Amino acid sequence: KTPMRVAVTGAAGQICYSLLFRIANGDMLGKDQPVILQLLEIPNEKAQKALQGVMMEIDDCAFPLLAGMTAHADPMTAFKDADVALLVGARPRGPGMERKDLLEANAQIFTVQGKAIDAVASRNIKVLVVGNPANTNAYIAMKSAPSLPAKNFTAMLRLDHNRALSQIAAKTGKPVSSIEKLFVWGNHSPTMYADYRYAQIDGASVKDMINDDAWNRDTFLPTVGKRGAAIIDARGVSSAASAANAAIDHIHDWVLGTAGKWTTMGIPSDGSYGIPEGVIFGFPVTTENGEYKIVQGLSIDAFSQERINVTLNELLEEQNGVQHLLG
Amino acid sequence: KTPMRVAVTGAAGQICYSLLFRIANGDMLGKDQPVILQLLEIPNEKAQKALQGVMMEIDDCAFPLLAGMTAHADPMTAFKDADVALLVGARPRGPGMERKDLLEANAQIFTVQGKAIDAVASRNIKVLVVGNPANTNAYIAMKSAPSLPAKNFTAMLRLDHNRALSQIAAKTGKPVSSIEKLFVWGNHSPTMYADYRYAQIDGASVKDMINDDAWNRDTFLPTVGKRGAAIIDARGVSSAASAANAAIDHIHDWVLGTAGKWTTMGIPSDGSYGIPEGVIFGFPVTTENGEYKIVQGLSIDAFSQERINVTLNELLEEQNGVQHLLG
Ligand SMILES: NC(=O)c1ccc[n+]([C@@H]2O[C@H](COP(=O)([O-])OP(=O)(O)OC[C@H]3O[C@@H](n4cnc5c(N)ncnc54)[C@H](O)[C@@H]3O)[C@@H](O)[C@H]2O)c1
Ligand SMILES: NC(=O)c1ccc[n+]([C@@H]2O[C@H](COP(=O)([O-])OP(=O)(O)OC[C@H]3O[C@@H](n4cnc5c(N)ncnc54)[C@H](O)[C@@H]3O)[C@@H](O)[C@H]2O)c1
Ligand SMILES: O=C([O-])CC(=O)C(=O)O
Ligand SMILES: O=C([O-])CC(=O)C(=O)O
Repeated sequence: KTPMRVAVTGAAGQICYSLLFRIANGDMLGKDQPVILQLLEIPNEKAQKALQGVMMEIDDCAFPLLAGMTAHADPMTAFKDADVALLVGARPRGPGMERKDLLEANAQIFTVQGKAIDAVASRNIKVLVVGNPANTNAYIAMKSAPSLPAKNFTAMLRLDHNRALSQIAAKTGKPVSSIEKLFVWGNHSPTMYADYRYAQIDGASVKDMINDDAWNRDTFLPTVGKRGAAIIDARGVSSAASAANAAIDHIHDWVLGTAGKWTTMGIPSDGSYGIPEGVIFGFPVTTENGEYKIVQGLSIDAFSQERINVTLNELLEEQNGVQHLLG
Repeated sequence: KTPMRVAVTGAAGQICYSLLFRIANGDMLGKDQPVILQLLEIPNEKAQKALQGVMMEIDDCAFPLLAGMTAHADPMTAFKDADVALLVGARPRGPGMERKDLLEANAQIFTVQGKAIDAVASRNIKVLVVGNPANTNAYIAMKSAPSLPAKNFTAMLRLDHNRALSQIAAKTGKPVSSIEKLFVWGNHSPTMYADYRYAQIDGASVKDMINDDAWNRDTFLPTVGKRGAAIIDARGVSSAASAANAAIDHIHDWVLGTAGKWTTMGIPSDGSYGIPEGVIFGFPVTTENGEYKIVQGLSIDAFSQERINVTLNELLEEQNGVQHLLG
């Protein structure tokens, strides 16, 4: 059938090296769906060269679903008629880079990329921001694309979700495949809040199996929250492969549906749970018909609104600092 | 169903970083087949640490097919009850390493690993050697495992096959998915011989479409033959991702079958095409019922036996140098 055009940023980087071959393999949009990859890297020769080699490798796999693949240096061309956009490329916080130097640098990447998507991408393109700071970058891009619907601008909280999903199965000794209703609120940061209060394994309450809140506050939350750094402790390098799986999961679920299951998505707030509007935020959502839907009525206890507080604040902080680039 | 136990070597390395997540995802043995990964790395702390991080990442993907995963430092334990073994780890030819220093180093890895598979693996384990020199390493291992059937010891020629598969679709402008009957003879080296004389696209003769033998001898063969190095020219690093796909393809096809299609496998010679017995060699094969079968009757013209000559000789050379380790 009609192949979709998938534009992916930072194509020559680590996440993409794991991400690109599974997209081409059909992991992200189904096995009966051909794809046209439109890759974007910075215009530097060493980046583009590397981007050339990666393309040579993708071909060397003989993927029957790959109906096309082009390399770009301009977002304006890489975003042309894109149905989906994975914004993985972002400016790393180098030596001397204060939090403010990061937000300012990345803001300028995302207003530009956001205006290009706004201009040439599909009128209902699904955007997903992986490059950090994910949530604030998805917001910038979203604000920079007034012709596109805000809800199409999401941020990946699915890595934190799959990591909380991993910790629980480990603790419960239960298959990770059977964990129902787990989710994550807020920012994709250690400040995130993995909420296990509603999760169930075989209908049984996960919270009640563990039957230990000290584990929750002291072990589950900090482990998930700092898992990324633990990967760097072991591997010496970031978590490319798992982040790339999360993005596959995010788009796959968003597009193909969760059939009732709850999942996590950094989406623009509609004011639910008291979260200010237009704030890209981790929310438990169910997907269907190509769209998400926030899970409502969840009881937010003292411990939770407190954690939801710290994560929203950090986000509000980041929004404040990138406002001046959104003139 | 009954999960198979997949032992994979060099787990903390590059090929594996791309390989492991697709095995767990079910790309290699089917989506209804759970797997138990049994990972092996050298006993060094930095290797094992890295191997720990990779395992943390595999969990962070919440793969429903992954019924288990353990890290090892001993082949004797990593090979326990293994149904399939991907021998990806091998000693790199470092500075000052003459061809002889390589074969001697790698020989000593494969006799040891070959005796351990021989001892604790399944009585009909499928072995596949990715670590270079692939063919000669698969031979060493095979010879070191007299209790197991020789035919179970293969070497990956599927990367050269998928690269020849890529070059042809590129030249013909035809989908790589439609190229029938292409194959590769000999050693996994630039000395390999991609044979397009029998390939067909929609029943049509590929050779006759190109209608240019100078392209064959001067462009197709050298490009495929030196594609690996071209990847290092562009990327700055080896071809991890595509090699990892090839291994998925090799095992997948070997196990699930090619349904009539021809593919390439470095297998122990039975004397077909005049190739000496027990010589791991690229041969066009069709798979079924869990086993391969050499394509017979292919006409071997002057140009071909000549190329088949250079590749067998190189292999015979490598065999000669590793004999003294096979006491
Ligand atoms: N979302 C998550 O859960 C999560 C998890 C881990 C890491 N990360 C983030 O993912 C991003 C990428 O990390 P990586 O390890 O893959 O990085 P990497 O350095 O290997 O790749 C980043 C790539 O993006 C490119 N790039 C830079 N500016 C670009 C631009 N203006 N336009 C197009 N491409 C651009 C770079 O040249 C680079 O190759 C980072 O911001 C990283 O911190 C996010
Ligand atoms: N078969 C092919 O078509 C093909 C293609 C490209 C590269 N290669 C080869 O693949 C092999 C691996 O390459 P890579 O880029 O993934 O390498 P890498 O260096 O990233 O990984 C090799 C890993 O194997 C481990 N190892 C070493 N000795 C081992 C042993 N004795 N037991 C268990 N593990 C051991 C190392 O610690 C290392 O982490 C190399 O020999 C390479 O040249 C083969
Ligand atoms: O996911 C990562 O690599 C980093 C991250 O957000 C964490 O540990 O909070
Ligand atoms: O596959 C590789 O990376 C190297 C190789 O065999 C080649 O170019 O011959």
